[PDB]
Amino acid sequence: GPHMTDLRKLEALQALHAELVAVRQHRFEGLQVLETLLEEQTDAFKALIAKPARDTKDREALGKEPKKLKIGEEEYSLNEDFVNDCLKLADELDLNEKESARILIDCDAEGDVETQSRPLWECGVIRFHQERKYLLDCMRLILEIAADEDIDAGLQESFGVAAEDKIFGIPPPWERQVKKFIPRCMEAMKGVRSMLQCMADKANARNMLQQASLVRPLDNQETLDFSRLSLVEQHECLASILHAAVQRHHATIADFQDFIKILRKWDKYDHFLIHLIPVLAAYITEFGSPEGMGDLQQARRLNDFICKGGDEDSWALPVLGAAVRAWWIAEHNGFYLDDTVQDLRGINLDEEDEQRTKQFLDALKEGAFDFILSVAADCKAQEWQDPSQLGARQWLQRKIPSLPSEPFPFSHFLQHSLMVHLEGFVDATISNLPDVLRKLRTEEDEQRQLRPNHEQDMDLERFLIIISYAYEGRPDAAMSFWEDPDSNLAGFLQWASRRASTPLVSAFCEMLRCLADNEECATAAHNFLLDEGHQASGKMKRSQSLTWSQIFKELEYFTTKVCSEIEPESALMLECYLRLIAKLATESEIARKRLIMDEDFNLVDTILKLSVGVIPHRLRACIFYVLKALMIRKTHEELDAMWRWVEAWMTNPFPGPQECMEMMFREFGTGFEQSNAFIQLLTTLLVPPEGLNSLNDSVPFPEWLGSSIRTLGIEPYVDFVFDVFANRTKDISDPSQLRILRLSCLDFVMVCLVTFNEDLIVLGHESNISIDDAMAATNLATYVRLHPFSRVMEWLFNEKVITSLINTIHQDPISLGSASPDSPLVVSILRAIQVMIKALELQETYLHLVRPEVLRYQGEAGVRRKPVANAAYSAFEDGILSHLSLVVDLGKYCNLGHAELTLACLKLLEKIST
Repeated sequence: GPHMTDLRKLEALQALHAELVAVRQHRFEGLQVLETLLEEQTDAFKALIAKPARDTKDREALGKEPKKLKIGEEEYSLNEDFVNDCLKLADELDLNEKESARILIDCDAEGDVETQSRPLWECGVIRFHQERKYLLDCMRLILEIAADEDIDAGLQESFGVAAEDKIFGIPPPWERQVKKFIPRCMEAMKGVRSMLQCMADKANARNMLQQASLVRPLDNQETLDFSRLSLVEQHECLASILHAAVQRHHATIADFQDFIKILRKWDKYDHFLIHLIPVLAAYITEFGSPEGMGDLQQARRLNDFICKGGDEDSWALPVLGAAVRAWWIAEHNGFYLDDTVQDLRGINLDEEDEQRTKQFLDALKEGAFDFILSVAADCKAQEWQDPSQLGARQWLQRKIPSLPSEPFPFSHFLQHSLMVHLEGFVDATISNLPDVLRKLRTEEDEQRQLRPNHEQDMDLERFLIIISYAYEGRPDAAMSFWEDPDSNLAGFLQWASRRASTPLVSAFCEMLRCLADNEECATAAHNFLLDEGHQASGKMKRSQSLTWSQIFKELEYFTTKVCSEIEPESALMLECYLRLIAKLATESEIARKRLIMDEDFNLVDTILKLSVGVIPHRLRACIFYVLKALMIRKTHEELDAMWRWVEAWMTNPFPGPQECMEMMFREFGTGFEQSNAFIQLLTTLLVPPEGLNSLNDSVPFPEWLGSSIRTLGIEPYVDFVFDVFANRTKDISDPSQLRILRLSCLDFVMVCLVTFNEDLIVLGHESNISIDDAMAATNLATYVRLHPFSRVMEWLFNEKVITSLINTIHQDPISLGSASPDSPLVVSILRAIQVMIKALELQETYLHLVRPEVLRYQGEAGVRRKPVANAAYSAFEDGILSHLSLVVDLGKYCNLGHAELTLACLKLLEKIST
């Protein structure tokens, strides 16, 4: 890449980082400049963010002779103001006065005071932390490159030795008082933790006075927030590096013991702790697993150090210790599976598998699986919710305290690493402790049979949920269930599907849904739920309880009950069933067709019945999302069939059918969850089978739709979406849901506009319609009538609808810039703007061609579709440009750094401006 010759420490580290990213993204154009920067940071690399201690000699010097500063080779001149910033920086960071001065000179020189507009001493803080973070992330990248199997073996290995040498301080194979790496790494992480704490304490005290007196943010609050986030990211990088050191066999038993001792003293469930969980897993896999070291005289000695010798106050977080014991036992019991690979003579398999099973089951009662599940849930926790899975994996009890509410999202490399180890743990217990799982099941069944009103243990359920996270979004890994029916994991799947309690069935369907993230996996799950070649004479499938048959019999029953309250467990189960149906349908064409064209299941017809009855909104939402799932891909026959289905129940839900339709629309638009889902459904039903952005001379639904009782076309449906967007959104309190719902509405609109083939209509006017044999002038003329384009345009000329577009676009620019480009906030604004652009691009074809044809038609018909357009607006500009906020916001947003958004603001501004 392009760089200057004499880069200062930070800029140098940033350069190296950029080169490392390149190599990591398979760009080897700058390997030569990468190496030059590597050797340039050798010292810093071995120093591992070591922080020079504050000193009296330099303090006494700085103030007494505040004139000429000499650092290393060069000379600078101090002004009484600069010298004060050094003392301020040295205090804030408890840093060497000289090192502080150096940092401030790099700040002044590079002039990041103006680049970040902050006091000089604050810039020092930021630079100090930037250097640390980049240094550590460079190491993480080097290790990550050393493990990249998709690059030249030579590079992969040379980066390996580089990592061994520069990071872990292990000389290369061709050569050779020091403190071993891991001990240094642990001290480094310790420093970071304490610096965050010390920083938090000081900040708390100062904020307390701030909020009490001035009730406004601290002057350096931005720098504070940044320093916290960094420190946490630093620890995360160190935790990743440590994890690498362990796997690379650089750890000693002592290191393993010192680590466990550190976990034993750990007295807070926080982000730092979760960073160490992968490290723990590696340590367990190294010193106790079958795959790791195999000195059992030691692997068992450690067992007594981990489990036995249990003092009552040995763990500050007893629940953590439980998780540690469980994890260890799961991996350590793998030694005793076979003899072809291991020597098991002298071992009391009987008494031990007894005592092991006991102390493991005890761990579960102590909260082992509540801790592990909570760690997985928090690590994979997303920032915004997918409305189609609200409640999923959220119904099991949790005694583990929430993570401190912080803006500390876990890096992908940490999340992935953790999931990989959970996969191992899941595999270990399933294959090493099947006995324990059978007992859990019997224990829980026995519980809800004899103590229906008492707290039921849910550790078996938790286990399935843990599995769901481990394999979530990883089909390659998930195939280990669908590959070999004789395998352990595949067996566990079949064992779980046996007759189960409602909670365990829900937990199972939750699991399956996360084991179907592609065509192959989804198809496998689909075939699994079938009675495959098994109408009779069942080997696997006779004992199997959970099947499509049971699912559709359970659904079919609940429909007769509700149409003549549902119990929480029942509701949950039905919701898990539906979410599962939806998942497979969208991921598997085989599954989709079967589900939609099966007379035994009668899926569509039955779930539509269910929606008519009085059911919880979240359950009806699940129904709508299934209907959408069956339409994600589609043909014309299926599509027409679906529209026929929907119309049937909208009008005849078992007095006037159109009055019944009013009834159903008013209900479906009630509340976020179900209104959002229904609008999502209608949107999908309008996306042609040929795909969005297609050009065909046909409306995407049965032309004769509504022919029986109403105005032909889907105007009642379009009117519904706009009534939500325009009026019903007023009832949504939660901002993020308001945004999601608005986005849904706007996507519906966008689809109505995009699928309108204007090029086809314009060509018609001049030629086909008036000056030639016109068989098809009618054909297109009818198209112009039925396509939602007319009605959608008519709505876009409505006062309220325009106001809502403005309201959607008008948002707090500060929180807008902080938002993610994919967040509903940004995207909902973008989509609103994009609707305005599209409207402007099509309003001519609408005003001089479509509108008059539609107004003409009804003249003789009779129906005067209740007016929605505002006669005051002769053009779309007359409406939107009456809101001065609009053009102002467009200008503002260009400066918020959201490329796609800005790009849209410009497109619209050009159409508006003079």
